[PDB]
Amino acid sequence: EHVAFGSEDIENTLAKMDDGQLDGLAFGAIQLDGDGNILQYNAAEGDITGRDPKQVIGKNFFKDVAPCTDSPEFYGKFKEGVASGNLNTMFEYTFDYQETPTKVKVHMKKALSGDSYWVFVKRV
Ligand SMILES: *C(=O)/C=C/c1ccc(O)cc1
Repeated sequence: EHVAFGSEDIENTLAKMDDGQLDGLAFGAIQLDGDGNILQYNAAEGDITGRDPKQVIGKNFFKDVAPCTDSPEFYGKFKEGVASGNLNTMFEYTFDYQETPTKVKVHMKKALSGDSYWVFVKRV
């Protein structure tokens, strides 16, 4: 899939993408509900993090999969952007739960329709 990380219209291009098309992206992509439960999780993300994309869908990202993100700097921004019903934040972060510490760039952005949220990830 020909989509760049950070692109201005990313929520339109990825809108309603199926799991197979999401696996074609150059960067990691996760879709969460407003509680943080994982709806979609692509192959590029699994290659970065080690998680198995099939097994994590349905788990809670903040409570279960990614406790290192349960902090004001990641989860706090997520829950505030959900609450305003609007979210568009980009920041670097380190993933270090049961893995070699890996620094990434994270982009969280509200998905176009409904009440869903994207978490995009690439290495830095
Ligand atoms: C910290 O616990 C980070 C964990 C993590 C980040 C991103 C993922 O896709 C999976 C786990």
